[PDB]
Amino acid sequence: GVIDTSAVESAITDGQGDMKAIGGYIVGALVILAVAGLIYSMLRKA
Amino acid sequence: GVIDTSAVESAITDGQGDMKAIGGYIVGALVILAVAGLIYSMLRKA
Amino acid sequence: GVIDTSAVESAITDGQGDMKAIGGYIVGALVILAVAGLIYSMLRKA
Amino acid sequence: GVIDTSAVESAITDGQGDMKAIGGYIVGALVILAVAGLIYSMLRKA
Amino acid sequence: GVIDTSAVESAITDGQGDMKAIGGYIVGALVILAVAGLIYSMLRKA
Amino acid sequence: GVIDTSAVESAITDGQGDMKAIGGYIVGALVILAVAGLIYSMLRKA
Amino acid sequence: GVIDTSAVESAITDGQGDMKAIGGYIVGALVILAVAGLIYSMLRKA
Amino acid sequence: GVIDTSAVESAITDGQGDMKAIGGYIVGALVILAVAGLIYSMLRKA
Amino acid sequence: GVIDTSAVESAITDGQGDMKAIGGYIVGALVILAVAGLIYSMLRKA
Amino acid sequence: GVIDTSAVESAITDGQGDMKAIGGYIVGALVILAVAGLIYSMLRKA
Amino acid sequence: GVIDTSAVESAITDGQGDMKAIGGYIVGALVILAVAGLIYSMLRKA
Amino acid sequence: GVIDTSAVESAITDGQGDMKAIGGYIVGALVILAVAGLIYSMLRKA
Amino acid sequence: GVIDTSAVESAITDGQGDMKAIGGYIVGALVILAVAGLIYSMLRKA
Amino acid sequence: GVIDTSAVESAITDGQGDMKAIGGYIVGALVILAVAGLIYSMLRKA
Amino acid sequence: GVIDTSAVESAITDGQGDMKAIGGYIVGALVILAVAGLIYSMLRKA
Amino acid sequence: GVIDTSAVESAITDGQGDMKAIGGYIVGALVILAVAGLIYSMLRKA
Amino acid sequence: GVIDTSAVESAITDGQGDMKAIGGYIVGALVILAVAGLIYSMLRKA
Amino acid sequence: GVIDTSAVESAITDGQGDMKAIGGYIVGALVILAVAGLIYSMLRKA
Amino acid sequence: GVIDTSAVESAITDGQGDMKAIGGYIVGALVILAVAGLIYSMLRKA
Amino acid sequence: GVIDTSAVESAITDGQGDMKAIGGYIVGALVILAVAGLIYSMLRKA
Amino acid sequence: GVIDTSAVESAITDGQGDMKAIGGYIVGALVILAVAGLIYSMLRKA
Amino acid sequence: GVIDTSAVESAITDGQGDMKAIGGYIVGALVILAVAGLIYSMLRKA
Amino acid sequence: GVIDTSAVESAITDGQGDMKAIGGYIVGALVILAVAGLIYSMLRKA
Amino acid sequence: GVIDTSAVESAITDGQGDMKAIGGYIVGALVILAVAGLIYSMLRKA
Amino acid sequence: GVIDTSAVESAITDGQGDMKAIGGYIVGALVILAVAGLIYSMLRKA
Amino acid sequence: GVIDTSAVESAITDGQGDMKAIGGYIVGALVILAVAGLIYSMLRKA
Amino acid sequence: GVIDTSAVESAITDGQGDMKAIGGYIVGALVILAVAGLIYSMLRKA
Amino acid sequence: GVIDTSAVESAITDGQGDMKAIGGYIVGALVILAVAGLIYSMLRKA
Amino acid sequence: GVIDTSAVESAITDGQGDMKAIGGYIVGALVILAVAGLIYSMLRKA
Amino acid sequence: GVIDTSAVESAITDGQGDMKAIGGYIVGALVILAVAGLIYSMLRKA
Amino acid sequence: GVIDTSAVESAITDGQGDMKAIGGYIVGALVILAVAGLIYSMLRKA
Amino acid sequence: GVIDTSAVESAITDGQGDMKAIGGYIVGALVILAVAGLIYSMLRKA
Amino acid sequence: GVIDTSAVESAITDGQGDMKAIGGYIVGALVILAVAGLIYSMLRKA
Amino acid sequence: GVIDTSAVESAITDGQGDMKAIGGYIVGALVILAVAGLIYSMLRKA
Amino acid sequence: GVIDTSAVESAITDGQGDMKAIGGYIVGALVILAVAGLIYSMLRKA
Repeated sequence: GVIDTSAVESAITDGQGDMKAIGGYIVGALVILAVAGLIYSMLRKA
Repeated sequence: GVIDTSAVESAITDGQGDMKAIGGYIVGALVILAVAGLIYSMLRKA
Repeated sequence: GVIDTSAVESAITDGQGDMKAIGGYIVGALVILAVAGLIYSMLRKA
Repeated sequence: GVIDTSAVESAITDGQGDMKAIGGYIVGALVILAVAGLIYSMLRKA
Repeated sequence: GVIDTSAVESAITDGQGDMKAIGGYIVGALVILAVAGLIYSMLRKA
Repeated sequence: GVIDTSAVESAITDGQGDMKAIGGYIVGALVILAVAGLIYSMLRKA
Repeated sequence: GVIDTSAVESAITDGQGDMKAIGGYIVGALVILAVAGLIYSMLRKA
Repeated sequence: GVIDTSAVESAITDGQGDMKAIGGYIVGALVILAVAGLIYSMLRKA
Repeated sequence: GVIDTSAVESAITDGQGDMKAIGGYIVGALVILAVAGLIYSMLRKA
Repeated sequence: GVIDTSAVESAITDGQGDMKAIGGYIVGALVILAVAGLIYSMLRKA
Repeated sequence: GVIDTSAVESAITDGQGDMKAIGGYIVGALVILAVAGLIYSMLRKA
Repeated sequence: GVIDTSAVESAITDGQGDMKAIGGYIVGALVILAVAGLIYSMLRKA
Repeated sequence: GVIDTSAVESAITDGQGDMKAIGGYIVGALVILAVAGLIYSMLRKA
Repeated sequence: GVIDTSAVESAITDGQGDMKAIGGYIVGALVILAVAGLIYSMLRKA
Repeated sequence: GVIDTSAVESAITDGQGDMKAIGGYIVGALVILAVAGLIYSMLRKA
Repeated sequence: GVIDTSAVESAITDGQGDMKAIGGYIVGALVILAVAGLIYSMLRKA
Repeated sequence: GVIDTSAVESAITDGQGDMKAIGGYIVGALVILAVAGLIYSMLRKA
Repeated sequence: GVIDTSAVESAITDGQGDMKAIGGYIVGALVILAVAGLIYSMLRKA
Repeated sequence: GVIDTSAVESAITDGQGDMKAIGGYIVGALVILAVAGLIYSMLRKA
Repeated sequence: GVIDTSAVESAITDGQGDMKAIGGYIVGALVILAVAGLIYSMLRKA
Repeated sequence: GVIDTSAVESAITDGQGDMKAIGGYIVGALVILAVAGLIYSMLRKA
Repeated sequence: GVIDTSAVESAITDGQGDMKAIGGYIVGALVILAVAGLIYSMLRKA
Repeated sequence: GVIDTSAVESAITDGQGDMKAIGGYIVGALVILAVAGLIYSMLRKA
Repeated sequence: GVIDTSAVESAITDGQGDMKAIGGYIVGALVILAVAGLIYSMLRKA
Repeated sequence: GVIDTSAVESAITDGQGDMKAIGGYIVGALVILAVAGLIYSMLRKA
Repeated sequence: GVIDTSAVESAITDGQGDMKAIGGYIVGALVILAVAGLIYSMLRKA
Repeated sequence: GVIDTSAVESAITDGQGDMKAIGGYIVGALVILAVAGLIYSMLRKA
Repeated sequence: GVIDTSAVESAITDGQGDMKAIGGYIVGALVILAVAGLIYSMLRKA
Repeated sequence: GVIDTSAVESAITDGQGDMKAIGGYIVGALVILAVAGLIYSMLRKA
Repeated sequence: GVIDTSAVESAITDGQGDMKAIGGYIVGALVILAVAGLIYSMLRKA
Repeated sequence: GVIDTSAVESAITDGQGDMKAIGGYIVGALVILAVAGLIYSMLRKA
Repeated sequence: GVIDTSAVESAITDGQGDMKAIGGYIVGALVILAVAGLIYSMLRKA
Repeated sequence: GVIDTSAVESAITDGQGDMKAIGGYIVGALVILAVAGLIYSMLRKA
Repeated sequence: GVIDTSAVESAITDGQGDMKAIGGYIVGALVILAVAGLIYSMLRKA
Repeated sequence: GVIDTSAVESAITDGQGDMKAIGGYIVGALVILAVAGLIYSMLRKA
């Protein structure tokens, strides 16, 4: 019921927190990747 | 009987309340996820 | 006997009343659930 | 949840670390390539 | 992660090694070519 | 990688070998040409 | 009869109390589960 | 009843404890996986 | 419960161990591939 | 788990073996190609 | 794996065979060309 | 592969055939040219 | 039964409403993505 | 018995009515979903 | 006794009649359900 | 349902926002690339 | 979402920075090349 | 990104170094050529 | 039993009917998609 | 007892009959589905 | 008493007979079911 | 079932409609692209 | 569906707009290039 | 889209700017060359 | 019990029979698909 | 009592026998299935 | 079971039929494409 | 299945139609290009 | 498909239009060039 | 009564003992399963 | 109870044994698959 | 359990057998492809 | 399994057959192309 | 597969046909060019 | 293909037409030149 469903809101809140964080750090890797492929393209090219 | 069945309406009401709330916050996480995968796609891509 | 069995009809009547009512409100929750899972699917997806 | 999502940050961190490193060394090869093609161009030319 | 990404550095290292080597030997050919065209130019000329 | 890149050295080696050889024989023709034009010049002249 | 049926109200009261409590703590586990599956999804994904 | 329902809280507590722990270690594997696929992507790529 | 959840930690531990190992050896292949494509590029090129 | 993950190491090992081998023989073709284009260049030229 | 990778060696072998052959016959044409341009040069000249 | 590379030999063969032929007929023109310039030189001269 | 099944129609109606809406906004992102990749292609190209 | 079993037919009838109706409206959502994923695919693609 | 047991046959007969009838109409609903889930699957899918 | 689907609109909105932004900055790089290749072409050329 | 997409702007910014820089230094080589071919032209010429 | 792009500057630097050097030595040959044609002109002339 | 199972045949029949129909119309979209990607390929290409 | 148990055999017989029949017609739908997804795959693909 | 209890053995015997028989034929249906679900799985799948 | 499957036809119809439309407008861009690359080729060329 | 597919038309429209614009400005550069090479040709020539 | 495509116009603008500038300065060299060959012609001549 | 469990063996036997058969024919389609994609690749390619 | 409970052991024994047998043959089907899906995967793939 | 599995063979048969057919017609397009790119190459070239 | 696969033939037919048409008109441009480069060659030449 | 492929004809038409036009104006320059070299030849000569 | 209820505690104690034990060993299997699916995922993947 | 729960340990033990074994052999297939896709990639590539 | 899990080993064995075989024959095609693209490259080239 | 995997060998066999055939005929075109460019070179030249 | 690969032979056949034809007509132009340059040489000369 | 290759013949035809025409008019100039140099020779001479 109602109140208990307030706590649902809470844990779901943390959960959303984490998700956006980790999803964040993966993005870190992707950036390093993406960018390393930009350098690889620089060699290919020139 | 009838009246008692009015209270059934009531608790079922709270219950529906919670459900839509929590289902809500999970959606919070999913959004952070979804979106972090959009960034991951941004690296993959570029 | 007969008449008494008319009242049986009556209480069974209320009883059917309640049942369909509560069964109703549970459906309320289920809808909120169902629907929150539709949003969760929206994140999973996109 | 929250804290666990701090560690997500951490491994994603190493991951980004590696990525930028390897992406680095590939760039090493590309440079040697690129440059060897510059010499090949020097012969073609002259 | 981190360490594994140290080995990435290593193989990428050899890879750069080879590249600059082969790119080297191709240059050998190019030189012989280039130079044989210098002789051809010597006949054309004189 | 490294070793494989030793063989690169090898084939590039033969390749340089050929190049300087053929470039050689073309020079043979050029010499005969060059020289036949020297005779043509001898007639023009005298 | 009536009064005795007041105590029925009472024990049923505690009973409802417990139920909502335990049902609570199970939810604790489920959250840890749910959430650990969210991390597992994070690896699968990225 | 009430008290007994306090212990429900307790075991459900441990249970939540474990869940988040194991869910944890699975995440360990997933990370190693995820990350090994990042290296595989590094080869594919370069 | 708690303790049992310590063992969860343990097997999940081995599991993470393996994962990072195999993910490793696949990387071995990828490197040989990647690198063989670097040689193929060397021929294409020169 | 652990041991099984030792065998992962093993097959991944063979796999890396093959890869570097085949990638090798393709290089054979590329060399013949590359080199035949060097002769074609010799005609174009002279 | 290993053995299968022996056959890779084999087909790559034929492939290298062909390549050097065809690259050969093209060279035939180039020679006829090259040489016909040497005659054209003989007319231009004299 | 091998056999297919026998046909490469064949078409390259015709190709060389043509080349030497046409290169031939151009030489025809060049001769008429060359020679007409020899007559022009005869007038200039005398 | 029948009437209750009219309300099913109703909530399913809203549900369809939302779905098409959100599915909409995701499309917004996709467009921005798609289009940003069109610009990336413009650089690659020119 | 028989007649009463005629009414069984009747309520089961409404019930089938509802079912096909609601099942209907859910389909509404699914269509909006399905279709929104078709647009998402349109962005991914182009 | 015997005859009375003939009537047992009779009412049991009607009873079987009803049963198969109602069981019938429930099947009606189930079909509408089943089938609505087939459409839901059609959206999920496409 | 409906309202919740208004928020879907909202997050999808931000999401589209980001996408077009990042897709933007990648374009920044591409421009610098594109343009650096225009200079490289200027040297090649002259 | 929005903010995260501000950081996208940032890394894409550095990325553009690098690109224009490296693209720069390649231009350095090209200039030395270009110019060395201008000297080669000076000899050819005179 | 930025720093990595500092190293781009560096290798591009060496590269420019080499280029201007080799382009240099070719000029050496060209000078010897040019000049030998000046002597050839001296004979033609006188 | 038997007969009732004849009707099973019937509804399953319609069901198969629908399925092949809808599956049909989805194919309609896919064709328009597929084909629009063929045009996109036509631009990419030319 | 025995004989009555012969009739058990009989109704169970019809029952098996129906089951295999209906299970049949559902298969009809599944085939139409399956197959429509094969066409959808044909568009996706081409 | 004893003998009468021999007949108990007898009827219980038939009874066991029937039971295993009917239980048999139900199994017939279950098999047809089970198996029809295997086909349904075949469509789902493919 | 049947009729419902007529509507499947309908929405799938719109869906095909859209698809061919959007796929259309993307083609618009591609044409502008394609064509702008034709102009770029005109400069490269002349 | 249909309408949504009208907006597809719209964004694809802008997209085509941009494309033809940028493709335009690149053409600007190409013209300046092309033309600067015409001047370079003027020096070479005269 | 549209606006973003205004910036495309802008960078393409600078790009055209540079191009015409550099193409300019190369022309400077060409003029000095051209002209130095005019002096060389003056000596040859007189 | 035992014997009845012999028949279990039997039906399970047929069942395995079918499965491998159908799984077979699906493979038929897949082959035609697979192969048609090989032709599509042949066009893409050449 | 005791002895009778020895026979319990016996029938339970057969029962276990059957179970493991049938469970066996189902596994037969599953294998054929599993494996047919492996072939389907082979087509999908290649 | 067995027979039913004969029909599996049958539908899978048609399915394979279609697949190879459609896969066919796509090949038609690819050929027209492929070939139109051969003409485009003819213009590029000459 | 079969028939549906006849329509596959049909759309694939149109598709091939278009392809060869457009591929056609691109060829139109290429011809105008090709030919304009023939005129450019006429000026270069004379 | 067909009609859409009529528009392909149309844009390809304009495209051919432009091409022949621009290719035209370049020819304008070439003529002025060609001709200015004819005057330069007039001075050289006389 | 009381004491007897102490023994209830005792057997319930053993019972809890067993339960946690067996539940344990099942977990053993699940781990082997889980983990074997992790390897299967390793092949799928790589 | 306790002891019986020792045997639970035992069968669960075998069960874990099997699981890890079979999960093993499936891995065998996956390896052959994985690896055959590595060869397919070798052809695609070269 | 154990033994049954020996047979798991067996079928998984065949399965691995097939996989490596088919994966084999696909490689056959890929080789023919790969190689036909090598010839196509031979024409492109020469 | 094994045998089925013999047929895999078979279809893969045909597939390899086709591939080498078509790859063949494309080579036909390439030869005609290649060779027509040899004639174009003959005109350019002479 | 095999037969389909006979048609590959066929279209590749036409394709080779065209190629040699067009390559032909281009040669027509080249001849007119070549020859017009022979006349230009006649004026230059005399 | 074939027919399309008839049109290749056609445009190549016009192209040859033009070429011989323009090559013609250039010859006009050359004649005027040639001849004006004949007059210049007349003055030199006398």
